[PDB]
Amino acid sequence: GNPVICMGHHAVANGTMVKTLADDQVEVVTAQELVESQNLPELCPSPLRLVDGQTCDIINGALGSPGCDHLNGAEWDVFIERPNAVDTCYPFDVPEYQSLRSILANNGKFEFIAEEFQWNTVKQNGKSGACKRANVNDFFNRLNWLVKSDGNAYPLQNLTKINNGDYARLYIWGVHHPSTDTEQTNLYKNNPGGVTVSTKTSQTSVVPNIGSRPLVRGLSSRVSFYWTIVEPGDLIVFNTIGNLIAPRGHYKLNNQKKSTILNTAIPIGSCVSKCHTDKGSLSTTKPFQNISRIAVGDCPRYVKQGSLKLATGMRNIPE
Amino acid sequence: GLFGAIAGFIENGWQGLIDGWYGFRHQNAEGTGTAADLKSTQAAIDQINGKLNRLIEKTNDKYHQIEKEFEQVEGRIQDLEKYVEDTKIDLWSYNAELLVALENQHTIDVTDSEMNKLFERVRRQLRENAEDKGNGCFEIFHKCDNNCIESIRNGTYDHDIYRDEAINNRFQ
Ligand SMILES: *[C@@H]1O[C@H](CO)[C@@H](O)[C@H](O)[C@H]1NC(C)=O
Ligand SMILES: *[C@@H]1O[C@H](CO)[C@@H](O)[C@H](O)[C@H]1NC(C)=O
Repeated sequence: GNPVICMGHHAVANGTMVKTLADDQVEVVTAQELVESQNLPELCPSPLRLVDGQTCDIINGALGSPGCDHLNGAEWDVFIERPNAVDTCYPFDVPEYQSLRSILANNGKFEFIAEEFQWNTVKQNGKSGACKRANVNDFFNRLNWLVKSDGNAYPLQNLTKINNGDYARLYIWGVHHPSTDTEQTNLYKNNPGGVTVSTKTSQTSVVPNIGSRPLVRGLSSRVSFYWTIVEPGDLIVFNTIGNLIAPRGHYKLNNQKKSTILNTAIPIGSCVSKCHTDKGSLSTTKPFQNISRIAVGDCPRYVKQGSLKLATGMRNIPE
Repeated sequence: GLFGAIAGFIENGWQGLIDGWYGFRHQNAEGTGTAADLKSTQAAIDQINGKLNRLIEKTNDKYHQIEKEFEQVEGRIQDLEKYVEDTKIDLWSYNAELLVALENQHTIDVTDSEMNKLFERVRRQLRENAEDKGNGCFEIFHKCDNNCIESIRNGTYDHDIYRDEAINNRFQ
């Protein structure tokens, strides 16, 4: 009696090292990498709607700067904002810059609504030498510069618009800041000037500052931009003893805001991927990624490790 | 592993066995052979692929979040934003680290377990007709041709047919 039957298991010449609780270097027959460390050198326009701002950052696109006309009407899941965006107008500062930028990006669309404001004796459509769209002095096409009567007179102005629409409105208005006391009296009238924008709930007012400022743009004056949200059932009042960069309208606000902005210089390509990093899109089924903490869409979770191998086979013990 | 079969009383694996994770290697009067065991192989693959599916696909569908890069420091608010993200990343890094370690520890135990279940299954088939040699091999105490060997592998082996011959060889 000497037949023999042996029970055994497979093995390969060379396996993969994995970690366990008790050993950080165990050789198993097969393993699967759980950390995506390769990205694409482009951004996928599908299935998410990516809108390329190109030369305009999202603030300049909303303002209506020269060269931002393509962004009109545009709807996006992700707004792609270039690091080499360039200011192309009479220039400015937004006091709560990040918060405005956030609201516009999250909102998801640039749907502008025209409405006409009956300004009194005061002019309209004032333009500038630092904001010139195709050859010809201009301004933010969503804003309207009011300047002096011919017989120098700017009455206190109050108009009012009422939101009986079924959506919340976003009005964007500005305040002009002159370099001199003469510049104000030139432009017009008063000294000081001032703007007070009210809603039922609120009332925001500004008095212009007047001083020697550096030379960007080639002027020493600047504009300060503000915004006001008007819910269905609310109103917005514009008061000016001077200097209002008045609005031509309001933007439409989605009830549900589900969009966002991604700032990167990566070109847009042909691929399909629901996951975008600032280094480019990701095309993976892995649960984790070490590529960038800036990640948007349907993405693996960002982790610090460059590799985490999951054993998909038994220990490898060859011979 | 916990059962001490793989890298245990089986001293090594079989590079020749390429159509299964586990199998039989025999020797009898007419020769030798290696054959895969499908049931044990499938039992291990199914368990591992189960882990893979629980893993690949969970829902991390995020859109509008917070700023994570900054030109210049601003103080209090920026510090909170940075701290929030840094805290998130450490916790998720920890989860990924522990997960892989846990899964891997378990996977190795499962495969060691499946090897041992196979050995034990065959041990039970042979009853008193065979003795454990100690290296995952049974000495069979009766002439056992290829049909006999196949009957062991496919589970149709009837120990009563050989018991008289086997008992007599074992004990005298
Ligand atoms: C203008 O202001 C007066 C009070 O000074 C107010 O009663 C009136 O409703 C305002 N009209 C508009 C059109 O804003
Ligand atoms: C991600 O991991 C790879 C190796 O897996 C490494 O080469 C790369 O530098 C890592 N990326 C970062 C941003 O650390």
